[PDB]
Amino acid sequence: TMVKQIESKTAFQKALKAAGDKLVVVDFSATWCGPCKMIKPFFHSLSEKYSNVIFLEVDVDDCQDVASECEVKCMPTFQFFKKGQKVGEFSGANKKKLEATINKLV
Ligand SMILES: *SCCS(=O)(=O)O
Ligand SMILES: *SCCS(=O)(=O)O
Repeated sequence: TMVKQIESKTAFQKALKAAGDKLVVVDFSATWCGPCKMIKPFFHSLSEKYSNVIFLEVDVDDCQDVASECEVKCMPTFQFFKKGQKVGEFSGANKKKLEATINKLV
């Protein structure tokens, strides 16, 4: 519910600017992706449990260009950002690790 959809390359660069010193979690997923749908409700629920963390969403079908530049091979892929810089990443619909990575990098 506190997740925002990134529908353009500019909205992506903007969100990372507007976050300040907060951690940014990006979910690179697609509408046809099986495991992506399995972990999606969990992602959204974490966003209303972490006021300190910015939760974002990229759709790789619309953003093939963006997905490629971020070296996304499979989905869901979660990438984590402090300031402008990437501070960590992992791939796969893993509920426990997603939470653990948020707790660690916050
Ligand atoms: S991330 C979306 C890329 S595009 O819709 O501007 O082509
Ligand atoms: S994941 C971000 C890719 S790029 O814009 O830094 O090249």
